[PDB]
Amino acid sequence: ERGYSFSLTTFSPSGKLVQIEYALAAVAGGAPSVGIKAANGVVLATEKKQKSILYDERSVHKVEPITKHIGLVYSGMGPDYRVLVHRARKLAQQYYLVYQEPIPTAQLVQRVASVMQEYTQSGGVRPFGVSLLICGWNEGRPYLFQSDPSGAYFAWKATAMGKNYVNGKTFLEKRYNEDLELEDAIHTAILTLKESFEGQMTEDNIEVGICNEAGFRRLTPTEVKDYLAAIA
Amino acid sequence: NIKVLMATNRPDTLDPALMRPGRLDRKIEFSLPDLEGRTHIFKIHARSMSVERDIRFELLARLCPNSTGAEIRSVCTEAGMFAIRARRKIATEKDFLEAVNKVIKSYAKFSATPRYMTYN
Amino acid sequence: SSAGFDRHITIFSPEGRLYQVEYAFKAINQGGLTSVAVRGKDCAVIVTQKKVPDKLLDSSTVTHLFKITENIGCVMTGMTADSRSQVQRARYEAANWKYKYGYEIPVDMLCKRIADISQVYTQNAEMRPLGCCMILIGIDEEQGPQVYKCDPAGYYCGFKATAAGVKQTESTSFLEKKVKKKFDWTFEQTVETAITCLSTVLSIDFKPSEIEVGVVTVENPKFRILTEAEIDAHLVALAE
Amino acid sequence: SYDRAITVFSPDGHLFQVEYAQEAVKKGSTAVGVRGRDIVVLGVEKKSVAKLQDERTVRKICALDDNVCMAFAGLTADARIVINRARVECQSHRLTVEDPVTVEYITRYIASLKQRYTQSNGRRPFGISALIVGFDFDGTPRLYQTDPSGTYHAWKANAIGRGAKSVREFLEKNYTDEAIETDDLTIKLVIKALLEVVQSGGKNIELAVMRRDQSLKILNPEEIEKYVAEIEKEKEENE
Amino acid sequence: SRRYDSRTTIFSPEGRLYQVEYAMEAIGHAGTCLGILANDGVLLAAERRNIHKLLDEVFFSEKIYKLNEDMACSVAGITSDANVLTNELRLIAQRYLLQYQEPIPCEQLVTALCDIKQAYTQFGGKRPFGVSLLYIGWDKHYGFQLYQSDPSGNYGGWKATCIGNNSAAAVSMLKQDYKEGEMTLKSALALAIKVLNKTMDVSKLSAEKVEIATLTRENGKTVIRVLKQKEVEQLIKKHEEEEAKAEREK
Amino acid sequence: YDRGVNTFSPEGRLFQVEYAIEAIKLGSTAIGIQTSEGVCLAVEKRITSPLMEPSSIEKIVEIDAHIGCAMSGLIADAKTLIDKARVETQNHWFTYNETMTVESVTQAVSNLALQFGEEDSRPFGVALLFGGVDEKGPQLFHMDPSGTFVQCDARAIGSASEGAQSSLQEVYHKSMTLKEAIKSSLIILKQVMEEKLNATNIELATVQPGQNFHMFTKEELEEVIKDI
Amino acid sequence: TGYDLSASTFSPDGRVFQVEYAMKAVENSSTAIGIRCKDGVVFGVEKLVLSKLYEEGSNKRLFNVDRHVGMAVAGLLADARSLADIAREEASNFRSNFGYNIPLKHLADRVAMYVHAYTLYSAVRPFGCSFMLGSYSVNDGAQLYMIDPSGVSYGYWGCAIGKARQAAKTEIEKLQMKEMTCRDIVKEVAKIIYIVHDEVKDKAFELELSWVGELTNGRHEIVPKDIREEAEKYAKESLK
Amino acid sequence: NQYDNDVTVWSPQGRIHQIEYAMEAVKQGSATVGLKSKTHAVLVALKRAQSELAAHQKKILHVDNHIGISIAGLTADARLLCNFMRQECLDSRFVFDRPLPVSRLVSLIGSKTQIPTQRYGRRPYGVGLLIAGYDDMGPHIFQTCPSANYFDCRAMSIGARSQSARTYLERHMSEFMECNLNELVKHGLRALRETLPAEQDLTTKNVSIGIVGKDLEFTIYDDDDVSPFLEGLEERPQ
Amino acid sequence: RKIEFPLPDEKTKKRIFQIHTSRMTLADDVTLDDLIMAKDDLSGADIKAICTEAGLMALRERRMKVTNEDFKKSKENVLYKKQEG
Repeated sequence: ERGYSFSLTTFSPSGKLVQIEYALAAVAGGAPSVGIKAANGVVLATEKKQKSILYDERSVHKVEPITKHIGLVYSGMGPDYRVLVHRARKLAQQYYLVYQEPIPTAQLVQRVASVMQEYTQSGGVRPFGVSLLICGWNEGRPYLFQSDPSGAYFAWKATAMGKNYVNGKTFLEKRYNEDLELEDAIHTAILTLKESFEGQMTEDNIEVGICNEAGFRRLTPTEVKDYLAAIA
Repeated sequence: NIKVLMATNRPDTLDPALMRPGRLDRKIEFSLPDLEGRTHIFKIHARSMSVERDIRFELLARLCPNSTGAEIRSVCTEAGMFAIRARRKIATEKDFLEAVNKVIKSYAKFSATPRYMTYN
Repeated sequence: SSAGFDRHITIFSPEGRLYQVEYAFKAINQGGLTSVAVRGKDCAVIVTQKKVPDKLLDSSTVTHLFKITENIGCVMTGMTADSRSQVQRARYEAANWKYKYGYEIPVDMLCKRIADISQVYTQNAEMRPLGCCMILIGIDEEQGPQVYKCDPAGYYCGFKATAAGVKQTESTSFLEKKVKKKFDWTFEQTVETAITCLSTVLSIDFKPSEIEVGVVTVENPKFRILTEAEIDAHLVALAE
Repeated sequence: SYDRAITVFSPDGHLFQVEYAQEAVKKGSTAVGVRGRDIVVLGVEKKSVAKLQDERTVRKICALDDNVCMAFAGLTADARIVINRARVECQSHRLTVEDPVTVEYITRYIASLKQRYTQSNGRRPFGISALIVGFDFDGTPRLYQTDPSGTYHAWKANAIGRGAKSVREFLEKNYTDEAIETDDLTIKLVIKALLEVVQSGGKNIELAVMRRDQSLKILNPEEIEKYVAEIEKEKEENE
Repeated sequence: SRRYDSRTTIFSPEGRLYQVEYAMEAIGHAGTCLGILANDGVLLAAERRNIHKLLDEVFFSEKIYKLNEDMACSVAGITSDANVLTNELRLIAQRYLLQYQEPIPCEQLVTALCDIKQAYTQFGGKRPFGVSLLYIGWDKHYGFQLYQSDPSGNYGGWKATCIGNNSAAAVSMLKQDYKEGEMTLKSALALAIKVLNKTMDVSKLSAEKVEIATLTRENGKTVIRVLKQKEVEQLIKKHEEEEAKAEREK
Repeated sequence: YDRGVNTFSPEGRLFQVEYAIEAIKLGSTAIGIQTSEGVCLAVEKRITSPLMEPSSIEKIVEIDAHIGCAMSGLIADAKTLIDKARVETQNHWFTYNETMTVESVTQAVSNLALQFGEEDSRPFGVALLFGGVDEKGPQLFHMDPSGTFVQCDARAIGSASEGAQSSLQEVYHKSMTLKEAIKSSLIILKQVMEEKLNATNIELATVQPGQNFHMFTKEELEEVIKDI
Repeated sequence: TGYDLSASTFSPDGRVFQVEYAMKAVENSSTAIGIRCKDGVVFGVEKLVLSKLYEEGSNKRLFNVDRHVGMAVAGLLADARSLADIAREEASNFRSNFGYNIPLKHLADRVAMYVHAYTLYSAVRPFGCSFMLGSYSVNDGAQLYMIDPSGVSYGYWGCAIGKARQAAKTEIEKLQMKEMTCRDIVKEVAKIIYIVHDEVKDKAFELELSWVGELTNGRHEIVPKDIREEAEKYAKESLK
Repeated sequence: NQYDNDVTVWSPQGRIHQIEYAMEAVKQGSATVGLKSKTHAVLVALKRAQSELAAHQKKILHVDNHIGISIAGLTADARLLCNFMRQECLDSRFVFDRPLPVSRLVSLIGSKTQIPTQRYGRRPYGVGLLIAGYDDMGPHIFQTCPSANYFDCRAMSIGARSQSARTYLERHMSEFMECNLNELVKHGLRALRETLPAEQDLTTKNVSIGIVGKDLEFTIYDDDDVSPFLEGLEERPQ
Repeated sequence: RKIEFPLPDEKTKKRIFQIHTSRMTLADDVTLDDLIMAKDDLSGADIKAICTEAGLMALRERRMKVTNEDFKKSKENVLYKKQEG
């Protein structure tokens, strides 16, 4: 537009990236979420409270598929979320055009991490305020990855981001464990999302997606209401 | 009934300097170095010492830009510096002008004394 | 809180919140407008008003009811220039949907498009974030009428009955008191709530030359702005 | 892209980044060099070596052609690009006019490049001084130094880096025309001049020569100790 | 428009580049890497930053990046910036293999990287790279090599090296434990596990927290051997045996 | 307040051009004199130390055969204008088969005396003295960083400018000859220099219709100084 | 401090100060009014002559964009000529492309989106010009649009732009748009252009009048101010 | 004074300061006076040389076969709008094979100098044009400004203390219409002799006079064809 | 007059040093030159105060004589004083 193109993200006198720290604080101001890998597939749980009774929960979805076997949720701000959602949507399809093969999630988080780290340095932008959880079932062992505004990427067994992630972190330190089943991950995931919720949790509050090894399937409020019935 | 006479450095402070057109008059200026008056600042040393018959003013006067009066009064004086030190009975213009081109440069290496910058 | 230039451009504060967008959320409030959208069973009603401070200004130009396509209407709040500059991008992207994909655009996707462009206005640091607030209605296959709202923060957003602008902090509190009950929604029930929800706010109970009502209804799904006569028919039809 | 004037005139007439960025020249390694009538000799000092680690990668005397030697001060990082660009320039001169590269031409290349590298938009000026010594075609030896201003300037001998006033003041007591009537007097003249330079323990003194038709010869620490031997024995003869 | 500019390129009025110093201060955090004087082998050391019991350990390399048949590198500092530099650097090595049908020597691989980091320091108004990474490998001419990177772009070849700020004590320990040509890889690995014992503050050197990647020249395999914990643990018990033996002098 | 490099003053004028004028004052001096027979010219090399070789320093480069030059201030800025001004003279000769007049050279330089900016960095810090003989006779010219180009009959520049002009109108008239002017310059030079005048400090440059070329060799200057 | 300088920064109370400074930059310029009748649009600009300054007919703030559309600019003048060239070029694009003459609505949109388009970046400044647009076509009728420096374009029966703005639009509600012929409306403008801007501020002045409508048969031109000279014949008789 | 920075920033009073500072650069130039009759146009400038030995810097420069302009202020930008002036003359001279009228030339100067007064990092042009020529409808005397607001006058003057030239011209504007050239020119440079202090000439070596006519192509006279015009003037009063 | 203070050179450090150790009796192996010959960029205060460290241990043993075996080794402390401090 002008060619100003100077990076407003600079180093501190201590040596700390300041905008990445503040962006991680903006991650900490976001909605809580937790995701657990257990021995056949990966269950992602998010926590969506509409600010009024006027609202519609049928419109906006948080668990958003990327392929027919790859899901992706966040903990941060939605308007910065959907951009790299769409960037991952276009980005997987060049892999499906070149190699003619379902893209591995390991390759996704490499490339999306390259986009985000490459975006922290470019001409005059703030970084994204989004911390992603990316799941999927490739080659027989289901994966769960987490990215962040620093462009880094981790490989967690069962983590949690958003509000009270040290509370859900210590809760997922002991209560999460060696190996479960697909339904057994849902129980402890709804419990650890029931760590920091309000006085009621319905089919409109939570929204839970899974990855089978045979393929992705986002769940419906019928079973989302049936499992949390059965408080966790 | 005393009128007034006021000397300063910089144009600020502005308020009496913008009040002086509301009262005062006669804004004039130093003087300051000139191509000529340095010969009188070099003739403030005229009756001093005893000027060697071959010592010339214009020779040194043309060599010293932006001299004010301060250093170039000591410029003629630093002859007597090395004179007493080197035992020189009286001084020749070549004696100090060796230390002058020194003392101007040696003292203009670090400090140009930018009087133009002080009020600007 | 503040650190550096965070009070000036769209960069982060030390607490985790940009200030330019939360200035844009009260960039709407200079307009002076209440606008309420209500989704009925088979219909949806936009209600607005206008201010005519001169007798020399027109009634035919100041209508905020802008038509996007022949199945999509919209109404604008916030400041005027950002609102109209949003409209040609809405019309233009609707027309490119018609050229590229061949079928009529759902009202859902256009708010994702406008929300993403408003994100690109927010994301990049040297461009103003367009302090207008976008409100859509429309008809979809087997999904009834729909209402959506696009704030200048970049999220597509749409509910059962929503209103943003100046006075709407209490208007949403009235619509919570009016929606959650055992009442259904007929046509004149939705129109008769669309006036009275706003008349509870302003407490004026005024002439039918002030509110502009655009409506859509699945008998004839084309967006339609009511004539003043039938507006008067509703407005005295509510007076028992 | 990147449109911003970094280097502008100060109100007292100076450029800053040119006449300030010579401090990076002032805080680097020292390097001296004289020219003999037959064999030149240049050398870097104050190497500050780790003395248990590798040494060929910290070699900061290099060549562009075999006709031309390098020596520089300041931070070496910015000097690397100047060297490689100088090499790419001096090869296409061989592709043109079939004589080898005259040293004055390549010094006008580094000087002109470094000038337009100060002049342009959005570019930090280079913080190196450098020497370019080479016995040209028709057997005549000469030398030049650079400047971050970009003013090539032919000396008879060198002092750049830390304490350039010290060694540059010292070589006025060198320039008797006896030195150098012999090439061993030129080399031991350089090392004896680097006696007034930093520690001079026979470790941080890296010298290199060029015998007017030969490729440049990096001397091992073999005759540097012998030149310290005849220099210290000469100082034993000095009283 | 220009009063929002942060001026990342300009010299600062005391003598030094103001931004490259604060670049090096970030390398001073969060990193620990070193390599050893070794014939018929060369080793790298790595310190686990995230040693929590909740990671997957399915990457099969946490701080070692294999960028050719013959070479590798060790990320220090801001990790994903090195995840730009290894894509760039791997593409440089592979295009040199395209242009010549011959494996890339390590020196011009190093300069081919450092001209880019240097290219961001010289001009741009741009945040510099904040990674100072190491290099190992084989070549046709010089056998085995080690190299060092800087955000300024100045590189040096070592025989034992320093990443990062906690490794200056490792440099004092390496000069105090110096030799010339002894590998005998159990001596080099005993010295390396010794240095990571006494430099790193956590006692007894837990087997998860460290990582060793070796490179043995085999014709024509040139094996980049990344060793598992089962051959880490008996090395740790070997060094603890050597500490229990060597403490008997007093 | 590092402002906006192309911004006017409250007086007003270009800030950075006005700052550029002060950069001429610390440069070395020079003397030009227009003669009816030709143009003589003088400068001082300003030897910094006996380390340096004195004859490699250029203050006069000769643009065409018939158009001399004299540079000042920062020399490395001047070299670019020299090398491109030569290209403009040659382009004149290869479109036109005639000598480019001494006037149009300085239009062809001063039209880009002001090209600084961000789009479309700093102005030049040189004050040139152009001489030469076209068909209009021996012309003596002078350009500044501002591009304000004017004819000057007998122009001084640099640090010595005030005393050299001021002393120079006293000793100049309309019918000056050449060898009168040549020894009329070195009097001013030996008044204004700080080192002793000898064979290594200064260099003269003359260009005439009938005394050409006619450049600047040594041992002429030995005869020139010893006539004092 | 710091919130008024750039154009792309919101102020904490929620408005843009460079736009607000652009609004009152036109406030210092002289009064120029306009009004439409039932079959035409009448302009009038009062112009300033102190002693000598210019020949009669210099820098006329009445322009002529298309065959049937004209300007009446007030504010800073140079940017008004830039908008005259751009609106000229836009009428050239519509005329070349779609084959028929430009309606005033599209012209108001395509100009007003540029005037808005220079209020979103710190590359440029917001414009400091405001102008009238009068036109007449038999399938269209007489429209009169008003563009401010902020980018808002809407429709008057009558407007006024200048220093004496409110006092020069106070009296227009006395006149009747619906019945009057524009041949009356010429002197019905010149009476209050002579009345407003009393002569204690500036000693002398001079009047321009431009008149498009049905009588001129679509072509916009200046009336011959000498011909019928109806202005001062009424205006000297309008002081009592 | 933080809003005195750039051309982008509006004032809180509504006056963009860079334009005002460029007007100050207009006033610092020397005086020049352009005035027309019904049948001719005459513009007269006053040169102001640096020192005694340097020749006086010229003002009036030839542009076309009928268009001539004076100048005050900067010089390099005068060469810039000079070269643009030539190029837009011989463009339409190349295409339409007719000369350009003046009144559509100056809109290219306004639309030329407009864009460097709006976008960031672009200064205005310190410029002092007094354009004069023929179209078919006679002479014209225009003036410009760095704000790009061009005025069709019958007589103006710009430069240092040029207001005294105006207050000369207003009491003779009723008599500056019918008269032919020989008294029109001296009626011109009487305003120049009021732009000076009253104790020095009014010499021959400085004043330059340019005329454009019907049977008279645009011509610049320089001290020596000027010497027949300066003869026979009245003495300056006591 | 503003006096320029030059930093000590090699023989100036030699000229300065012995003035201190003149009173403090050195041992047989103690030599002024070699130590300050290898050391660079010292200060007159340090080269005066480098003798005080031997004025500790030798005075801790209550000895009138300096020992270079300490004065070398103890100099590391003043060397550590300039190096690390």
